[PDB]
Amino acid sequence: MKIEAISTTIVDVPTRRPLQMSFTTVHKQSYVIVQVKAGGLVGIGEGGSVGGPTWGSESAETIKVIIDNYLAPLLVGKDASNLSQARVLMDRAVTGNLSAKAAIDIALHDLKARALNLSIADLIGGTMRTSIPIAWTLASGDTARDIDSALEMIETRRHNRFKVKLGARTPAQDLEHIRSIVKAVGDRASVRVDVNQGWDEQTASIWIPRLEEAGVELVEQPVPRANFGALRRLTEQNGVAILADESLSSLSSAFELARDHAVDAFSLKLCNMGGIANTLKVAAVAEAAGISSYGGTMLDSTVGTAAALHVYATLPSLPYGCELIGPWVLGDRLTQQDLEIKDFEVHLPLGSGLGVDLDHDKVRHYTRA
Amino acid sequence: MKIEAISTTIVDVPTRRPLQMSFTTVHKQSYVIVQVKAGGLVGIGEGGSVGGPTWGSESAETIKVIIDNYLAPLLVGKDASNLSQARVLMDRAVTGNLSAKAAIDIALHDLKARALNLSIADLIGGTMRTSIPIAWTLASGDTARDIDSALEMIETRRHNRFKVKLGARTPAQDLEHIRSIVKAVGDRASVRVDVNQGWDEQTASIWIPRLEEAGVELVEQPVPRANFGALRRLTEQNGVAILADESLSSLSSAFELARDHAVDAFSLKLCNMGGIANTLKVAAVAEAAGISSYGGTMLDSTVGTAAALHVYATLPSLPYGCELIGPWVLGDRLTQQDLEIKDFEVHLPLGSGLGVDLDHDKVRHYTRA
Amino acid sequence: MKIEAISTTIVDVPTRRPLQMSFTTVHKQSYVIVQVKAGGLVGIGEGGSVGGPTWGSESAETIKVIIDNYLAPLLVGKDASNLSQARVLMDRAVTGNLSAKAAIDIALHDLKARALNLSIADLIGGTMRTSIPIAWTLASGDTARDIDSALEMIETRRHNRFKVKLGARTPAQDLEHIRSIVKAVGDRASVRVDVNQGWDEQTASIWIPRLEEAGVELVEQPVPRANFGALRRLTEQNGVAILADESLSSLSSAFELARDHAVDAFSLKLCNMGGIANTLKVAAVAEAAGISSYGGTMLDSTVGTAAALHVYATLPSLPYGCELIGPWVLGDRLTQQDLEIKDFEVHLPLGSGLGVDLDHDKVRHYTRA
Amino acid sequence: MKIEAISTTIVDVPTRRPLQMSFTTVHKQSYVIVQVKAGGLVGIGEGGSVGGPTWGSESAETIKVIIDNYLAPLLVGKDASNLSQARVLMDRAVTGNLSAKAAIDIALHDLKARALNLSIADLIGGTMRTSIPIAWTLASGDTARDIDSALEMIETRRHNRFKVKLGARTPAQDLEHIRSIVKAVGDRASVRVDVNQGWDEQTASIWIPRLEEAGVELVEQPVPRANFGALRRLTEQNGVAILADESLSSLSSAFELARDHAVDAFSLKLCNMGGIANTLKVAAVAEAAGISSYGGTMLDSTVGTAAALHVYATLPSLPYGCELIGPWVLGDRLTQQDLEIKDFEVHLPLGSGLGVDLDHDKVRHYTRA
Ligand SMILES: [Mn+2]
Ligand SMILES: [Mn+2]
Ligand SMILES: [Mn+2]
Ligand SMILES: [Mn+2]
Ligand SMILES: [Mn+2]
Ligand SMILES: [Mn+2]
Ligand SMILES: [Mn+2]
Ligand SMILES: [Mn+2]
Repeated sequence: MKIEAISTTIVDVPTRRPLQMSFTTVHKQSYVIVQVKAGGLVGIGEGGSVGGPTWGSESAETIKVIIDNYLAPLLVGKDASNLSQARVLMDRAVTGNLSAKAAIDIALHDLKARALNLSIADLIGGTMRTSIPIAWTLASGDTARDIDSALEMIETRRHNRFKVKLGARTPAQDLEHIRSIVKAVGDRASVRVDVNQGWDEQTASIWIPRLEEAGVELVEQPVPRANFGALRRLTEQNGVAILADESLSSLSSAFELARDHAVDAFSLKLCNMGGIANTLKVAAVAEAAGISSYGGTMLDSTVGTAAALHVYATLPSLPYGCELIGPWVLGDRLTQQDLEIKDFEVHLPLGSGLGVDLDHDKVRHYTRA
Repeated sequence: MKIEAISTTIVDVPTRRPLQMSFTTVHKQSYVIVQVKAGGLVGIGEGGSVGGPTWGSESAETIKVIIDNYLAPLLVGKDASNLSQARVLMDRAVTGNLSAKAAIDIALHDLKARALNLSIADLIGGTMRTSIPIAWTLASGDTARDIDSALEMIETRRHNRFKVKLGARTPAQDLEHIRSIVKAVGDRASVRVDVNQGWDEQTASIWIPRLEEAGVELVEQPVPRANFGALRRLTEQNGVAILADESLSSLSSAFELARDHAVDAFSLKLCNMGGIANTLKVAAVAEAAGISSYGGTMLDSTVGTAAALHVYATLPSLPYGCELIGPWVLGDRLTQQDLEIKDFEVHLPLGSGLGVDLDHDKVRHYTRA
Repeated sequence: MKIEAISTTIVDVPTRRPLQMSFTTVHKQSYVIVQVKAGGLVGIGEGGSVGGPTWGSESAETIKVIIDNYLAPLLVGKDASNLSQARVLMDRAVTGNLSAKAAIDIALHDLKARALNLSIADLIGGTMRTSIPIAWTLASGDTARDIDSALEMIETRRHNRFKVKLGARTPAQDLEHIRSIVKAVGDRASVRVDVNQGWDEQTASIWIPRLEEAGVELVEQPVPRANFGALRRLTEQNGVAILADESLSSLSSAFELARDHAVDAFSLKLCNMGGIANTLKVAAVAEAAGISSYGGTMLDSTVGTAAALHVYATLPSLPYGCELIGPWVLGDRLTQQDLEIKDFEVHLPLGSGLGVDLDHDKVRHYTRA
Repeated sequence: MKIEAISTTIVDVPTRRPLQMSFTTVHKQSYVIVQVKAGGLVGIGEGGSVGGPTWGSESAETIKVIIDNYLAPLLVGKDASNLSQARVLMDRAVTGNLSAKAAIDIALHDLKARALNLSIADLIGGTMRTSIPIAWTLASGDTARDIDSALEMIETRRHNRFKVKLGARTPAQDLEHIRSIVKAVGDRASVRVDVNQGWDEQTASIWIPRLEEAGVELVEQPVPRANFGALRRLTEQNGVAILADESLSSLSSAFELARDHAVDAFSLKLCNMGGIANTLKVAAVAEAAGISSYGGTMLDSTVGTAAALHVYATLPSLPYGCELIGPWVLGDRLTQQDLEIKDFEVHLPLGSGLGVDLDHDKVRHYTRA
């Protein structure tokens, strides 16, 4: 059906815990909820970012303006079902702004899938799994608190995979923090870390081996995003798997990292990659090059999380599971239904499209003036 | 719907012209027509090969046995709509035999698309084009005859892109043959060549430059398929684009050729790559690496040709068009409808699924005893 | 003498123990027994594969059809003694299908050698050894059972070299399994492993060092066959020798692996390499590049095993011996005589040709209808 | 049969034309005729070298002493038919001295083949050809004389492939010399050159392109034998094929040149490579790496030439033919029969073994005191 209109709504949703960034602690996450109307039906999407233009160069503000002034005008009047043309049109009209493009792409997939009475995962080709082991990020900043948090998640059978943020304290302090957590969880959980580009090469070369010795199973983005050479050397010299996050963006960057096996795994993220088809292309490059696919997140609401789940549910292998905990870090929901986490895994919501619908009262409430 | 059964039928269809191979001239092409039955509906597919185990290691005989004894048994009872699982199940149960897997994959896509009332191209994401410039292969073995053939195709507006098979005669003879054709067609047509692995590196290094000087626009598989190093060196040293054909098979081989830009283009072929999803993964690697996608053929009947057209219709760019002339090299059709070539391009057949249906009377007639 | 005819017979021989494959446990091995008749005399060969199209893309079914429809017709009428021409004719007429070609090549060598009253090993140039240390594969799936099996083989002086299949259980479980076996056999036996492409690069990079520390002397195909880069990196970073199995096929692949010492050893296998001359060419590349030759097997019957023994008996060095235990895994014999294993080594059967003859009553009995 | 004795005889045979070397013009070639006696039968071999320790480090004198004092003593008492053990025993007892080893290896092959009533080519596996296009070396030092010589060889249908020695005169003079020859022979002959290590890299980089432009089809050893880097760069930058001669010796050197395609072709020479099996291993490496095999010569007598012919007759491809003209450069024959050159090719002598026998009266006459 012809696209009638594309609306963008910036919603500010409070987070249950503060978000420490550079030199400003955020108390909420901002999203751009996208709604595509065609043939009376509606498809929804989400344009995300972490704490503003910090994780990436996009923000809820840039996303809305990019869609409103450039992307939306170009798509109105076009066949909503032609996902191929929609993707190419956006790429040829706007450079970068992958998150804004992803919000629209997700909405178009939701709309098309519903029209066919299929889940997005089914539209893509079918599910390989209906649930995915999910990792919980421990970053309270306190060792004792993190240990209690982890033991709690394990006992309630919600999470037995944890990601610890490192880089803020000293390397020595980070190692002790990790050793304490590993000792506490024993053989009941796996521990991964994310240095968030916090170490230079020599620091990472010294401490990654110690992290591995301490029991760490995965080290995410230890060095600055542009330092592909350091990543490759660290990956070649260490047994523990290295995960690329910020180093990934375009399909080209995926190929570049893959070329000489600069990392062992790619953190797939719908928003930073530009959408579903684009994320699947990156996953194809990883599969072709012998690199693992990881289900990454941008602390998305239920809309973005559902979108990511449908994509990851179709991949052949997810050796490290996913980290789609956004809906639980937020203090409220923007959708009518909630996602389910049971027996250490997050479950794919049933139904056509994303399997989740916008709670207009919630969206209305959190819409920023 | 649950897969009820998968039938395989070897059909031998006479070719309008002989097929010179090694030391045996074939007078027909053999296909394995696959039919998947689920929920009363049927999806059709084709397992192809060129002149038997010559172009590749598979033949209509190996394909039928592989499907009957290994692949079919594993899929019966499974959800026909789960293309993801079907693809993975086949890959984990059988090594290689990509053509046999492709026949089943095409049938499953046809079945699923029809059930949704979509063309396969629409199911994949939507068309970027509804017609594709098509190249005609000139290989009568006679210069005068080829020139008449080309002028005829140009005047009737059927083809203005021609592929000349080289390697049989001497390099000097091949060059004169090419020069005569180029002089004859003038600025009304483009000339490409396929050496079919016929030259060693030094021979190719000497004559490719001469072919380029003569006006050739694309040189396909000049050296043996396993010689990736020679391909890379020839590609680095020559301006004329080099196309990989036999060197491509698995997704891994695509990545290997892409890694150091061993060629400028990949000849996509559904059967030698294992299916639609697999071919799309190869196309994604090419896109990621800056390598062109070419619509290749295995002299397929209308079934296989339609399948390939639906896939290529969705790709962002086809700088050299395609060569899906199989239906016109065959002396008869296996489908009820015929494909249309008009104004130098082959057109995507309208309708759901492949957009073509098996003419059971034709299939019955050419079925081998 | 002129080749009068080439017959193919598919025989299904029960195995003493089940053969766990993907998701189907096989209870027998299928072979294609080839018989070449020329000048009244007969030469025999075997076309093998492991559990069907699993280890490789060929099966007893594809092998028979390839020989019957393509290879056999081309050789009938040709001089059976011209092994050079026979090998080239097959390679130029059929792509791949090395196992089918190997069956015929073995038969031609047997026929020619007998006609000269020489063993095949003598025809090749002469023996360097008349017996070869043989490794027994422990894969009962139970640690206690494997330990009893090994101690038994050691005490009876049949085997003091064991190969343990890994990859099914978790890496941690595999390591404990290995540690238990090593502790049990002490200094009375050597332990090797075959991961059967079961690990990705990071997993192999972590556990191979642990296997080496545990006492493992050889690690076979730890990663997927197409991942030459991972093999090379693992080989460069680990002291324990890495053996290529599935990564080897064509002479070209041997050169590719050898180029940058991607592995320390090549598993020579007559069937997957295309025959005796082809296997000797691969061994020559290994010798030239400083890579070890290993006597590999495809769980062959006495016919294929005898063929392999004659070839390996002529090589200058076999630092890890061989694994030609096929005849003992089978529940019956297809030949009149049995091979002898004594004092930890398998002995070359005396006599001309292969030194073994087909028991027609046995072949007749196991011939599949 | 047990080897009874191995005799060595240095024979000095006058050449029809002088042999200009460094600063001493030789008027004859010296060979070491080897005779192996076992079970009453005799096998003959030849240890060659060009103009003494010039082309290589061996001479008829070193060869005789090496065989008499080291190799012969070790083989007496051993089974003459075990070619595998004979080859390994020699390699483990003596370093280098490949020509001396080759003389014995040829004799053992001759002896074994005769005992089986087979030609050496048949023993190796069978012939691919019974005649080989042969190149004649033009090196009279005079352009007019060379032109007459070539026209004569063409008209008598003896040779239409010529090799011109370069490097003595200036590059400019060599080019004019080549241009004159090419103009004279027209399309009736091909011209190759051998610079005999006479140019440094820059000189070769400038003139090889000019030689190619002038019509040269093959450039042999343009730079010093140890300069593999220069060879590779010249090979990468020029279309005309580059042939390695002096750069080849051990199997290791063959692999080294092959690794990065340092040359397009290898000049196979039985004496400088250590024998038949060793030469076949080098040919296998070339085949594996995509490098051409050329039938090289050391200006051998009929014995060495026959040996080389039997080997080259079995190879799959000889794109540049051979240069086995030794018997015609010599002023007399050491064998009872003469080799035949007809219709531009040299023919494989019929009969078992080498197909040629020593004329004891001739050998006796030319034996040096
Ligand atoms: Mn690593
Ligand atoms: Mn991260
Ligand atoms: Mn180029
Ligand atoms: Mn082609
Ligand atoms: Mn190593
Ligand atoms: Mn193995
Ligand atoms: Mn070159
Ligand atoms: Mn030379």
